[PDB]
Order: sequence, then C-alpha cells, then structure tokens
Amino acid sequence: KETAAAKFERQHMDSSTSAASSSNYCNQMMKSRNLTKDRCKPVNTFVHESLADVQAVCSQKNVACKNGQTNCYQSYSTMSITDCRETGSSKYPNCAYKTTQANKHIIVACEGNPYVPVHFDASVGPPGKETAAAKFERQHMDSSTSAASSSNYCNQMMKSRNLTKDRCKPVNTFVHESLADVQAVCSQKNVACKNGQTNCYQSYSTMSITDCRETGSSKYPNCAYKTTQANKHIIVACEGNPYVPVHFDASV
Ligand SMILES: [Cl-]
Repeated sequence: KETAAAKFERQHMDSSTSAASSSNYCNQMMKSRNLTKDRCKPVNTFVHESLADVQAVCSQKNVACKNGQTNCYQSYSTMSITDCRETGSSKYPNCAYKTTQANKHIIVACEGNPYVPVHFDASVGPPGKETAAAKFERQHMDSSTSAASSSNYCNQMMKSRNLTKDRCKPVNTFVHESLADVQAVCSQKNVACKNGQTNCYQSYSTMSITDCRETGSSKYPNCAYKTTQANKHIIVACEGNPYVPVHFDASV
C-alpha cells in the first residue's frame, strides 16, 4: 500500500538528475513512474531537487490551495522542474510528451506527521511581493526541524531564506516551534519593544531558537555565519487582524 507521501515522490520527485536534458525526458520518465499504465496522464511536473529541499517547502510560504484547502506552501527559492505535456499526436500505449524545463517556485500540499508533500499544486514564475506577517515567517520561522544540526545551519538557512541576496543580513533569529505556538505569543506577556512602542510580547515559555550572526571576517557576497542554538523566551512585535507577529524584537 503506497503512502500518499510515497506517491508524491514517485509522481513528482526527480532528484537523481539536475534538469530535463533531452527532449525525450518526459517520454521516459512518465513511463517509468507508471504514469502511462492505465492511461496517458495528460500533464505532470517533476521537481529536480533533493527530497529534503522539497520537503522543507512544507515549512515555507503558506498559501491557499487551488482546491480551497489551506495546506499549500510556496517555495521561497526557484527550483528546477520539468513540465510534461502530452502531444496532440500521442496515442496510448505509446504516450508522447513535450518536455519543458523551467526554473520557478513550486506550490505543494503538505500532510502528515512528519509534515511532507502529498500533492503538487502549481508553479509560479518570478517574482512576488510580501505581507508583514509573511515576511516574518520567511525570516524567523523554522517549524520543520527541532533545532540546529550543525554550525552550518545558519550559512544554509540565511541563504535559502534570501537573507544574503543584496547584502549579508548581520543578525537573524530562527524559531523552531510551531506557528500556532509562536502566534500565541501575541496574547502573552505584553512588553515594550526596543523602539519604544508597546505592541511587543514575551513568550511565557522558553522556545527552541537559533541565533545566526555574521562572522567578523564575513564579506558579501561570501556571507559567513556562526550558528548558536538555544532555548529562550522570544519577544515579538504583533500587528493587524489577525493579531500576529511582524517583527522579532529579541530573545531573553
Ligand atoms: Cl533577528
């Protein structure tokens, strides 16, 4: 019995190759993945990224699924993908496909514990624009993992969350807790923010966090960071309706 997560890998994952080289790619891949067994599946997308990279998308930009569900996620980075579209002259069982390569952001539906991709929803071309709450999640939320695995966490994460694009962002914290726990902080201990405003809140509880701080020798575009893992209360500024985090003020 194939799990939903496994069916997604079969139908949509192709890590073991960087892109759709040949124009016959789809022809071969659609066949080997059993997508032409009962019929020539009209269209399909393959993602040429590591499983972990695609799996991390489940902790990225939350967006509305095409089907009306809320469990879809758009990747912060563009990915190598291949769209396969059946040709007009394709006849089963010799299904024929036009192979199309692109670099785009992907949108997947995620499910389960662990929380992994179970459907491919769409692809989105460059670029896009961001809400305060969305930006907070990109810069400061890492729900996927329980903590840092090494001291290379920050080098990887700072880059993949686009925090080293124009310059090296010097200091930035990531919170390894659920979104609901972090959002709940907006209703916890009210405190003043560093800037003197009073829409800041300190979590009642310590949380698993990671402090990314650029090294003193680091220089753009070669941004180097030290990774420090810790358990501290966070302090966030909250705004809007719903009343959610929009700035990471400090941890204490
Ligand atoms: Cl920060």
